[PDB]
Amino acid sequence: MEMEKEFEQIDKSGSWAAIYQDIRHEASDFPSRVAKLPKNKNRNRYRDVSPFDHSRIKLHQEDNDYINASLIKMEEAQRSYILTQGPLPNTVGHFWEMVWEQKSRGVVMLNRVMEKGSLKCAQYWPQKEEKEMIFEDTNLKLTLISEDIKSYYTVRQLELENLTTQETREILHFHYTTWPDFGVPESPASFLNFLFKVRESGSLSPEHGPVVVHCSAGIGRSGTFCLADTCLLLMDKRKDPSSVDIKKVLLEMRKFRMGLIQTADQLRFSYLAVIEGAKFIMGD
Ligand SMILES: COc1ccc(NC(=O)CN)cc1
Repeated sequence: MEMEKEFEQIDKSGSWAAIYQDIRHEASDFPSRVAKLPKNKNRNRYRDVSPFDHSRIKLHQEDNDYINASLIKMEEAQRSYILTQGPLPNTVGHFWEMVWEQKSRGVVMLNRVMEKGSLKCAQYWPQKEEKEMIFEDTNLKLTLISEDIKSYYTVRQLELENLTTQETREILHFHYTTWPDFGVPESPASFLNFLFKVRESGSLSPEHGPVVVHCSAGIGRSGTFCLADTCLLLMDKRKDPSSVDIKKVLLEMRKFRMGLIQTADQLRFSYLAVIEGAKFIMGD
């Protein structure tokens, strides 16, 4: 069923809450035993959001390999993503260790550091060129090289140095700066524009490690980004939007991380973004 007609059918019947609960009911349930170990309690932002054991990212250290991060591997689309929580004060060094070890070229941030007067994530990157950050626990140095500010998003060029070997790499930071907490973007237009910028950078391409994507919990806004990208890519591979079932793609992604898409409104927005984005893929 053309999703654009499935969309109008759900809208006119006001059944978004009903579709969403059906997904919640059919979603995979896998063990998260490492996340729940007592030694890891201060590595988790939210007690109810944990990576599955089978798909969790392992840190390359003997001490404690744990981070709240999952590998989402989309076999037909040939895209991979790492979805992770907003870093905590004690996990900013783990965060940059993961980017280094996984060979990522992009970090995608969909939240502000403050929303609702609570810190949704640590200030984990430098704000001024001349004030670099050193992560003593993981032996990394991070420097701001350049910043480009637009109205609702900013891009940054960062330099990450492995202080152990003195190798350096260029990391691109894509910061979507106007997406409300457990909300939806102002318009499919600004979201998709932002998406088409990450895609142009090379950050999603198979020559690099997987893109790191986060919000506060790494499931809601983060879920919407990878779901829209994969659905549009599938359209591209088969040049046939008719063939894509957004609900089936979401359940496939939920085999690798729990809770992706946190509200019925986030599900409705995901449909809107894919429908409007398709008007580019099919040749306009
Ligand atoms: C901060 O703004 C910039 C972002 C990226 C670059 N370099 C690239 O290679 C992007 N494809 C340069 C400046």
